[PDB]
Amino acid sequence: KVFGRCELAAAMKRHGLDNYRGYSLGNWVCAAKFESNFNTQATNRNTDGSTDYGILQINSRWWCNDGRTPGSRNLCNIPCSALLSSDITASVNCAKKIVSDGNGMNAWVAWRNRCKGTDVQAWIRGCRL
Ligand SMILES: [Cl-]
Ligand SMILES: [Cl-]
Ligand SMILES: [Cl-]
Ligand SMILES: [Cl-]
Ligand SMILES: [Cl-]
Ligand SMILES: [Cl-]
Ligand SMILES: [Cl-]
Ligand SMILES: [Cl-]
Ligand code: NA
Repeated sequence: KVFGRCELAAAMKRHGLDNYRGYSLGNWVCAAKFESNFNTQATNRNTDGSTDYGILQINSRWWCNDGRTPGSRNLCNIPCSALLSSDITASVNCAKKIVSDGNGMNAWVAWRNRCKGTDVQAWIRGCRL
């Protein structure tokens, strides 16, 4: 499913991301826009053989099992295909573990390069929340 900007903001708020570990809702919507263009079915293969999955591009090296990333972990305890669903529950639950791991939202390269330090409130302007 490809979300609209306010539709995804509302779904993230409902699942408890707004100010989760000090990151306001606009940070999460900005990261989803640049990682996947709001498409739950996005995949991308990395040079090391791992793959990134879903609206927040979560990586199979550490976080989920895809049966093809030898010697990797599965810290979220889920098959990576669960991250491609139109229901964002599995993606959101796994992102809360990643953001808690010590490096905050710097775990997402597009957030560090395109959202960090910008006016992120803009991503939720006009939405009914
Ligand atoms: Cl947009
Ligand atoms: Cl915000
Ligand atoms: Cl594997
Ligand atoms: Cl393959
Ligand atoms: Cl594991
Ligand atoms: Cl599996
Ligand atoms: Cl949802
Ligand atoms: Cl932090
Ligand atoms: Na894995």
